[PDB]
Amino acid sequence: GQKVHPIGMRVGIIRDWDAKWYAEKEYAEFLHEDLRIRKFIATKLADAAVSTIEIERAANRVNISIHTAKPGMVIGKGGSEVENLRKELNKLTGKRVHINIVEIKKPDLDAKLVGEGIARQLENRVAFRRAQKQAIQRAMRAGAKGIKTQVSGRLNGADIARSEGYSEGTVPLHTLRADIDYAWEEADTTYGKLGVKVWIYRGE
Amino acid sequence: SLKKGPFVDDHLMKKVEAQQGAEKKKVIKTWSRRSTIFPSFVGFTIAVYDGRKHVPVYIQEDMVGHKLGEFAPTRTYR
Amino acid sequence: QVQYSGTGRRKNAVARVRLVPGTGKITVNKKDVEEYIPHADLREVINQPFGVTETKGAYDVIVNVNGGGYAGQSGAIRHGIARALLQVDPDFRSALKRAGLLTRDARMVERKKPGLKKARKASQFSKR
Amino acid sequence: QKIRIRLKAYEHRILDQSADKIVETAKRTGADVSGPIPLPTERSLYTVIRATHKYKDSREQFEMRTHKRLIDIVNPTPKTVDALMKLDLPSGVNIEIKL
Amino acid sequence: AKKSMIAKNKRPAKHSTQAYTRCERCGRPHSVYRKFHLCRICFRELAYKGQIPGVKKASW
Amino acid sequence: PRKGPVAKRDVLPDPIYNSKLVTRLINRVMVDGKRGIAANIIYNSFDIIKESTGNDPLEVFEQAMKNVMPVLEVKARRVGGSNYQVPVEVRPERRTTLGLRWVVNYARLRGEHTMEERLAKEIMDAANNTGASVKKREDTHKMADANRAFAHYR
RNA sequence: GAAGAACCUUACCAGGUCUUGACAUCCUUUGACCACUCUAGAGAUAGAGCUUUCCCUUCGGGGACAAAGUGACAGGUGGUGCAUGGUUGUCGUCAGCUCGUGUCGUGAGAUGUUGGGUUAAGUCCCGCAACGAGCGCAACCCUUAUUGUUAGUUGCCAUCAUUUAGUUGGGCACUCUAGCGAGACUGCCGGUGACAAACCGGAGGAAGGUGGGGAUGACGUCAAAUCAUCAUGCCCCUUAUGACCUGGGCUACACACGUGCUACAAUGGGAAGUACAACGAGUCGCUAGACCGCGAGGUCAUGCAAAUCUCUUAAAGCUUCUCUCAGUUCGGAUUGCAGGCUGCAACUCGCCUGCAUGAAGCCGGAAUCGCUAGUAAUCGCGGAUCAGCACGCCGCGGUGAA
Ligand SMILES: [Zn+2]
Repeated sequence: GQKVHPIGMRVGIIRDWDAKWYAEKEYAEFLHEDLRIRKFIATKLADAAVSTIEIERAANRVNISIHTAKPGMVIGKGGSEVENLRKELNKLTGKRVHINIVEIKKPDLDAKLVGEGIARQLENRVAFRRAQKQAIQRAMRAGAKGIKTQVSGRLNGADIARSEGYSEGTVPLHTLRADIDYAWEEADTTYGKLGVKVWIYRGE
Repeated sequence: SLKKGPFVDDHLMKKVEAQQGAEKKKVIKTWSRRSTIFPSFVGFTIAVYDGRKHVPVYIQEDMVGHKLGEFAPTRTYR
Repeated sequence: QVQYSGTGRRKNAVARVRLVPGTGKITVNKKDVEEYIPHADLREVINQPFGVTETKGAYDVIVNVNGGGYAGQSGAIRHGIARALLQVDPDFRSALKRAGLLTRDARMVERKKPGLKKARKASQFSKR
Repeated sequence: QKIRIRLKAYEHRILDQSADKIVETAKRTGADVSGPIPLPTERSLYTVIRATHKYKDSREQFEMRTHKRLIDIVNPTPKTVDALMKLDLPSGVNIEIKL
Repeated sequence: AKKSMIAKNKRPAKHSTQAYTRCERCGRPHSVYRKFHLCRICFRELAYKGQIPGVKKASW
Repeated sequence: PRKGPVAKRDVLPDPIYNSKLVTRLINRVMVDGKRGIAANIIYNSFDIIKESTGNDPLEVFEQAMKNVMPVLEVKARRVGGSNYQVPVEVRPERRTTLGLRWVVNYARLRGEHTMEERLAKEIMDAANNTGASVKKREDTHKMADANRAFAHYR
């Protein structure tokens, strides 16, 4: 109970938020509307698996977007699913939604689907060591300078937790011109919960 | 308060307005914690309910500046 | 007409000095040497650089400063004489500097940390 | 001269780059621009503890910075008024217009 | 007994001095920010999520 | 402290008396920086000296520096835990510290029913061989070479 | 934690109750739903009436839910931080903790990481059987101490006039604000020191040897604490533990202890005048001017989306008499009265003024702790949760020891 969440250190220095906003005269409404966006496309994320979700505002229109990892999973064939999700969202939005869907180039840059996939093999009965090692090896075969893991729970179908998961390369944590990424997931087969504190590093 | 309008609860007032010039009754079960007294209330005996068990009290003429709940506390102190 | 311009910044109070050749006075908020100030308007405090340059002088001062108490914005008086002698005499500047007279105090109110009472005053460690 | 607008947002660089864009469009059709006035940037305070059940002393605070810009225009023309009534881009930054 | 007090405050009040507010995703009655309509600790955490507009860390 | 030595911050003289140690006497009674009450009634007390058995305040301040002057000092420097000390040679820094602390904290001990007549009689005592602060110099002369029974194995 | 207990907030008792229930899925009547008042009631409620009115149609149905009754139930601040995730304390800002090639020992293992002087520091130099590579540390990040240029309003007073005011003639002159820069980095010099680090002294400089301060806490150490933020497997119920109302109470006092405030006095008071900022808050929220009050305040009515205007011209000093040494012009404890304001209402259970008794306290015993400088010690301003409710909190400024 001693570390500082690193994504809160680098925010407001080199990175930017999910908001090009000056929230005046309607604050909690857009707040717990963005939260409704989060709770409503939460069921849309099991197969589509976007990473970054950006919001902008037009004159009287809502201009948001999604950055997915897989192109055809939500754009469909001739715009079938996109218009349907616009219609589903417009009842929660109450304003003209106008979106765009961007395919990531070189699509293994994400740290979100890394956590989602390691939670997938952890919820599909794989032991703890070689899953983490094959995760860091397949990240190295793509190319990344450092990947750390601090796993806990009721590990490998047994009793009281550990704090393990091992690494590769040099990794600047305490520097500030670093651009490091972090994620925490919830993951469980049946024994309580086994979270994953994952880490990557790409190099400036 | 009282001089910028007496604070007496209206439907309990309507319970005691029904028997203004009538005989002094024995029991009126109520809650009796919010309404104060202005002197046209003399003579009654209204069951003051503390919160657990109601205890009645009769009414003289001297009661001019307080409520009914100032005599049945919430203590049971012994 | 002849007048001077000397600014001074101590204890969060800028002090523009409209120095004019006179006999040695002050119109601070257009008020004289004790129309604004109590008895703590001391000689070596205020009139220090007159003993090294323009001895004994002096010239009459016009100034408008607020910020600090009586002893705080009086500390801004020395910067006015410093910048005035900076304007006037280049050769006495070394006698000023070797006597100091220009080293601005970089001190403000100290940052007061949470978890404690004050900037440094920790709470009473009531152990037992 | 009967034209003035305000520019208010969080940061500084997007505000004054958009201010230079609209100053460009203003003094293009005419002349006589005033200053892109920096406003002294009102600041907020918050004070939030770190833990849930105990440990009040572990503070972790947050604040807000809100830069503001005022723009006046001297000796206008109908063309700069048309530029300021049909162009409010960028949309990520909000402005406060008058005349 | 928590789900009664979530739907409790969405009523119009019985009289004027019962208009107390709380968070919306959670239900903390103490230390809610009326300019946020969020509680204490969810402001810190969702601020670390990088989703609240504005707010940065503070050092001076 | 533990690492090494440290500075001492010598005081500036007065722009009225033109004497440094008078400022050192000023800066030991003054509570909360209240120069307005305490220092001015010290001025009043030395002018009481000037009006009764005195001519100039600087000379009688030097006369007080005579008759209060700590000539020696001890400091408890244990080795094995026991009461171990020796009459050390006093620094004129720490001489002024001890003597003016005697004067000021005996003006605390005096406590007369006028807020400057306690100061007036205090400096009439400390300037003219009387008062228990001069007798504190006497008692400082006393324990000088009286704890010497355990101060000759040095 | 509880950043505001008069009900609610609220867990805990007394009374009045209900059971696909307020909540979660759907059918069904297919209704437009709610809108509108009366009787009694502590209400939860028991009992009535009005219009309420298809809100798309290739006239089919589904787009509206009060509603009706139902199923699988929903649900639970009931345990489980010693099954959990997460989050936070802890040494502690502590500098420690590792790896590859070469080499030693039969082997577990060792050498880098040891010996001298250097720094706040595993930072650096010289000797090293070790040659090289890391996380930490420093470091870039913010604030702020100095200045240049750029920008002048709602701010500033250079050239002068009017002034109750800097009104508008005047521009950003000084100032100020914020934009890019320059800046303090052993940057240069003398000596010590092997010529090595480093040290002692200078010059310039506003800032000299990382300027002051913040953000940033490695491996781990401690079954530390959190199921009362939320998720959460396991054991329990679901005509009740789930849900709705009225009064209470978490504010009671036979005692002990931790914390904050006030004097215990001739460094304290009263009459008089006279001063000096910063951070902010602000359009059902802050009040210009005037009136009337011992007063809490009320009244007419103006401004204010902010560099304009409201809190908002801060206090201890400065100069006179004073109580002139007392339970006292030290001090104000509890009590009767005039009230004032918030609220649906201030006995339980808000705060404040004034009038009237003038309590105790007459400098604190072991044992303690804060702190090495615009800091201790001391005096004022604003803000939060908030209709009202600070000796607490979080900042800001004023005087300023050893
Ligand atoms: Zn919350």
